[PDB]
Parts: sequence; C-alpha cells; structure tokens
Amino acid sequence: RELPCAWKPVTYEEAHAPHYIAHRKGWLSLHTGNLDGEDHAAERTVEDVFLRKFMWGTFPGCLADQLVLKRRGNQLEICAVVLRQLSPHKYYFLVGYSETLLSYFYKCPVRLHLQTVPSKVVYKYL
Amino acid sequence: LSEYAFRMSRLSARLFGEVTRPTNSKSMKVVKLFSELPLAKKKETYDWYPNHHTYAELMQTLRFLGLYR
Amino acid sequence: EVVIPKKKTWDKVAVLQALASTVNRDTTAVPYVFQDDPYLMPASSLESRSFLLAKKSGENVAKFIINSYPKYFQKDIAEPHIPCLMPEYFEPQIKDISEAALKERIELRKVKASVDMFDQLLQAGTTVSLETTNSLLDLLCYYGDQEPSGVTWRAKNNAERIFSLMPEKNEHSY
Amino acid sequence: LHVDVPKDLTKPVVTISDEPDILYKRLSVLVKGHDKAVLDSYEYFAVLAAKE
Amino acid sequence: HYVDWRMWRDVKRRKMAYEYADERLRINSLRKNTILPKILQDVADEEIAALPRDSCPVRIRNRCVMTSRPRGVKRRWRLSRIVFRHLADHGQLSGIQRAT
Amino acid sequence: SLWDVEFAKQLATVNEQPLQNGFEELIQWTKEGKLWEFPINNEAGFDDDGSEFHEHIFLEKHLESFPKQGPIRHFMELVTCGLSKNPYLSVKQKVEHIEWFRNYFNEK
Amino acid sequence: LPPRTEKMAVDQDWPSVYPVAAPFKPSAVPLPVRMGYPVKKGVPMAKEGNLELLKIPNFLHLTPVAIKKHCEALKDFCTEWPAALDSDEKCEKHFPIEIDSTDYVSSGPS
RNA sequence: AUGAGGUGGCAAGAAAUGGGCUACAUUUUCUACCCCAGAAAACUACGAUAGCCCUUAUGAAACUUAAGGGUCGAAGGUGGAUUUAGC
Ligand SMILES: [Mg+2]
Repeated sequence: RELPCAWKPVTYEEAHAPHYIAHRKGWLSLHTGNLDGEDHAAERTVEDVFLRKFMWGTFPGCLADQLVLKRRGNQLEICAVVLRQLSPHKYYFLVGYSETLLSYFYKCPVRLHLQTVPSKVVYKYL
Repeated sequence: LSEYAFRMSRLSARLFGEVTRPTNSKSMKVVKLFSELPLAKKKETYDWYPNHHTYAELMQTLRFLGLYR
Repeated sequence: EVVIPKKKTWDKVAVLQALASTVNRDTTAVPYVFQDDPYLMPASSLESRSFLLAKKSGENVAKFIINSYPKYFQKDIAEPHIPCLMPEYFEPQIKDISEAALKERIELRKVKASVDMFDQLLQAGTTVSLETTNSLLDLLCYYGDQEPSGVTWRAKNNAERIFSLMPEKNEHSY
Repeated sequence: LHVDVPKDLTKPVVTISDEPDILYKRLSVLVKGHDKAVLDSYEYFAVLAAKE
Repeated sequence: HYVDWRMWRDVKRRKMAYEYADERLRINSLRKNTILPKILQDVADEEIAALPRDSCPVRIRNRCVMTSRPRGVKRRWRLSRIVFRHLADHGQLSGIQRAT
Repeated sequence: SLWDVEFAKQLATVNEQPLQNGFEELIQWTKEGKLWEFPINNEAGFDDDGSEFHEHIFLEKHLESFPKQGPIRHFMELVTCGLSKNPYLSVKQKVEHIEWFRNYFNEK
Repeated sequence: LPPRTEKMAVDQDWPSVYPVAAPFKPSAVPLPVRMGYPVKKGVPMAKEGNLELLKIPNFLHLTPVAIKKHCEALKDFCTEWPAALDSDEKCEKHFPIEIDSTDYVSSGPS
C-alpha cells in the first residue's frame, strides 16, 4: 500500500566454500593426470567436462548431487547420486544407453554406479 | 688440444654415433632439427583443441532423437 | 652353483581366474547384472526380466546411434587399439558390377542386394565363378530368401532359380 | 554359502616353460598420490601381500 | 561448430602447419648450415617463402579450448583463467586446491 | 562356409550366461581386449614394424647415392646423425626424409 | 524395501560381498560409519547419501582375510630365487651386468 | 557501392602537469680471492639499461624483438618545500 508498510537448502558440497577443497570437501574427479610427471591433464579435464554435461543432460532432474568420476587404468567409473522419482525401467534403459555410448565415444570400458536417495540430503540452509 | 685427444674424441664420437666430421655451431642446427620432432608435429600442437564438430553435432543428434535435454 | 629357476608361463587372465576361484557367491545379493541400490534391485522374476530387457534395449539404442553416425565415434584415443569399441559398417563399399561386389554383399548377408547383383552380372554376360554361386546359394538356403532378422520354403524361390541356372552343379550345391 | 558350494574349481593353467627365468636384483615401486592416507593403506596392502 | 571464428582460423592454421611441417623442416635445414653453397641457400629462401602463409608454425595462438580467450591460458590445462577458477573452485580438477 | 560359422555361433550360446561377479566382468573385458593387460607394458601393441636397433642407428647405408666426399656428404652426414637420434620416427619415415633429400639434390 | 545389510550375518564371508574394487555402497556395508564436519550441536553426516564416503578410494575389497586368501592362491605362480645368490656380493660376482628399465602406470585410455 | 580495384598524398609540433624508469663515485672502481693482497684514483677519474656500428639467438621474415662485442665516456657533481616507506 505504501513504502514503510513493506519496510535455501544446501548439500555438503554446496555448503562448503572453495577454500575447503582439501580440508572438508574432496575432489569430485580423481585421476593421475595432475600428479607430477604425469601427462594428458588437459585431455582428462575435457573428458570430465563432457562427461558431466552429458550425464546431467541424459538424467534431467534425476541427479540429486554431483557426479564422482573415478579412473583406474583405462576404466572410467561414474558414481552418481540420483532420486527415486523416475521409474526403475527407465533408469536401467538410461544406464545401459550411457554405458555403451560413453564406452564407444572414449574407447574405454565405461561403467555407471547409480545410487538412489529418497530426496536431496540437505546439510545447512544458506 | 692435442693429437691424441683429437683422435680419441673423433673415435669415441664414431663409436657412440655423434658427428665424426668436424663442424661448427651454426651447422649443428641440422642435427637438432632432425633429432626432435618439429613443433607442428607434436601431439600437443595439432591436437590442442577438442574437435567441437563431433561434440556439438552429437548433442544435436541426441536431441533430435529425444535422448538428451 | 646358481641354479636359475624355470620360468612359469600363464594365460593373460590366469591371475583374475585364480582370484575369482578364491571367492564364493554372495547369498544376500541379487545377481551382479543388477544394481545393488535397494530401489533398483528387482523384487520378482518378472521384474528382473523386465529390467534386463530394458537394459538391453538401451544398449541396442546406443548401438543403433553409433552405427547410424560413425563420424562421431571414429576418433581413436586408446592405445592399444580396441576394435570392439569401433563402429561397424553394414553398407557395401564396392558399387561397380563385379564379382567382388557380389562377394562383399554375400559377406554382409544382404540377400536382396546379393541376388540383384547376381542378376546384373548375368545380364552383363559375366561368368560368375562356381564358388561365388555356392556362397550365394548358402546364403539363400540358410535364410530362406528373407533378410537376416519359421519361413516355409516357397516353390521356385530365389535359391531354386539360381540352382537351376548353374551351368555345373557339384556336391556342395546339392 | 552354507550348503550350496562349488564342488570343484578350475584352477588356472600355469605351465613350467623350458626357457630360463629372469632374475631381478631389486624392484622399486614408487607410488605417487595426492593423499597420505591412501598411500598408507596402499603401503599396508602391498607390504602384507609381499610378506604373504 | 567451433567456439569462435578466431578459433576456427587457428584450427585451420594448426591443420596446415601439420601438413607442411615435414616440407618446411627439410627446406629449413638447407638454409641453417655453413656447408652448402650460398646458391642453394638462396633458392631455398625463395622456396620456403612461397609456402602458404597459414602453414607457418609461428601464426598459431594458444587460445582457450572452451572460450577462445587469446591470453591468460595455462598451457598445462589449455584453459583460460576464468574457466580454470570455476572448475578448480568446485573441486572438479583433481589435486587442485587453494594454497595456505 | 556360412553354415559352419552359424553353427559355431549357436554353440557359443549354450554357455552364454550373464556375468556372475566383478572378476567375471574383468575377465570378459580382458578377453574382449577392452581392459589393459597387466603388468603394464607401455609398449603393448606396438612393435615398430619389427625393426632392430641397427635399422635406427646406422642410416649411412642409405647415403650411397649421394656424393661421397663433397659438401653434400657433410650435409647428409649431419642429417643422418640427427635421424639416428629420433625415438619418435620409424625407419620408413627416416628413409622418406633421406629419399626426399636425394630427389631434391638430383633436381638441383 | 530395506537395505540388505540387515540380512548379513556377523560371521559372514566378507570378501564375497566386495570381491573387486567397487564404490562405497551404504546398502552393502554393515558399518554405521559417519563422515562430515559435524554441525553446531550435531553429528557427522550418516552414510546414506554421503558423497564424502562415496569419494573415498576405499579398501573394502582388500581386507587382511581377503589379502591372505588371495596370496595363498597366487603362490602357484611364483618361482624361487636361486639360493646360491645369498647377498649382493655374489650377485655382482655371478651376474655383473645390471639392466635398469622402468614401467609407468597412469590412468587413462592410452 | 557500407562491394571490388587503382593513382597520389597522409608517417604531425611544443609546454605542462600525473605518475612505473640509471648513476652521480673513495665505506669507490679493476684484477686475484671469496674477506691479512696489488694497482687506479675527481679530467688519460666515476657513470649511461644514452646514441651509432657489427655479430649471435628465434623465426619465412629482425630498423622490428632479445643477448654479446666494438664505438662512445653525454647529463650527472648529490636534489629545498614538500615528501615516500617502517615496527
Ligand atoms: Mg600512419
């Protein structure tokens, strides 16, 4: 009517700040490229960016929390956390689809490790 | 130098495969040019970028097929 | 006396086979094919079969996409090369009317194109070798004039006409 | 498995070849990591395996 | 479908340099010695010059592989400062942490 | 023929079961060739066309057609000394370099 | 439906549950492990949904029982060092030449 | 003709105020040395990351950029008000 009358949940990853990455958080992607003497760090970074974009675009609104991309040898393990909103048959379809498509795009044995939670696991409210 | 040192150096150079015939600094550039792959033929040069044709077209093809948002 | 021991040789997967022989089956878990998250674990035989079929359908969709657009999957980055992770080609590459084209189309099991190329080779008057005719009859007889995916033999089908047309018939053809 | 157990297990075929074996005086495995706890666990694993 | 026309030019530049690298190297080696006659070295000088301008290795710039920013690109990751900070601060670059 | 091949593929199915555990998947991937074979050999799948060391180090058997004592001999000696020190080129590419030089000098 | 840790006996054969390197599965590990910086007047986060536990390169597939069982099976593949070569003094007497070569284990497609 | 070409010209001058820039020499410079030595010393003194010439490096390309040598040996002669820093 007149002026003087007038006058967010966060996950553990979201809650903590960038200056805690080696103190309270960890690294979502884990590989040997950045170690001293190792090579191909940029290729791994590009692969990581494409992996995250693809996984978020192929599981729209299903991913509760960020991906974790692990590499052992030439294996590529996508540990994802999703919700229980989508039907299990569609989850299996998408799992097989993504596994095959990423294996043939990167020429390595990709594998995917869905973990369903009932809902977002809030840590604080910011 | 000496006679002896010159001959032993020129023989050890023949055993280990270095330049036998005496040469100068400017001419030694050929050995270096042919000992290392040129900068344009290194994989960090000609493959510096991701393709960006496959990456972008694939997303388009995936969306047209209704498998990607 | 330094008695050097005799080297032991084993297959490339021998160590994994031994480690597998170390472990038994898990009594509290569904088969390894399914996900160990509770929500995605199957609850019934029908549900387990349905989940398996859904996974296989997703795999086949991915394979169809790969084979439809090899240009996006041609780039090789893995050393040693992995042939089983490259696209497969089903389209004949040889387009001229020649016996090699017929051999390639028989190799690819394209019944219709194979018989069509045999007709073209006959129309050109080129003598088709007995071996290629035998291969064509092998394809037609195995598949019964239909493309690869029972069929009842139909009189005067492609295989039968081709058999009748052969100048010389040996044991293999019969 | 309480009752249902494998009756026999196909042990892998390791053949004693006719050729002589290689001899290694020393074998140094240097592992690099971004974490000290991971390297401690790996050291425990590797040492136990070598002892066994 | 590259990031920019500027990047597309570099991709064109990087393509040509790879194709012409062997020819440039051999012709260059003729001119970088005090052995061959000056008559030949001058002939190569015209021949190396006539090779197409985009084939030369010096005209290639290390742009960001994601934003095509000409400067501020760390070569070890091929990423501009802004993109590196975004990924590094989210913990998406293995081993990278803010120093203390 | 086709009949025997298809019969063998039918024989493949009678023991075609799903993977039973992780070791089984690793074994199948190893047989398929997808997984690396251990212990890691960084030169696995690369034999350098079966060349021996002496095809890489002694490249003066390809300088028989050049002048034997002039300045071109000195130049090609430098070229071959450089080429004998490449771990990044195969013998064929080194020979291609040498033959390009031969052709160029013949033209001039 | 409940997690399958409820059915796990206290005297089970753990190596069979985690035969190979696998990510942390809270429905498969019968441990009440918690990980996270505890909140003001609170506790570290529980395992279900905990991304920190899922980011660890855990050694559940390598326990002492598992390692010993593996190393009792892998003895068939080993040979015996020549007993004559008791020390370096005899190694440098009978086998004077020493060849050093190195192998590299990274993670990647190539 | 906001398109494509061609012919000529166009490559400025002076203060100021605003601020990143070398030495002015004796507790100095050169040599030996790495701290017990010998010389030179304010007009054959010191000093220039000033100018000019020539070589080398990298590159197709060097007045272009960098380094070295030679030439040169300029101002500089310690600069107030103010004023810049510090634990
Ligand atoms: Mg002008």
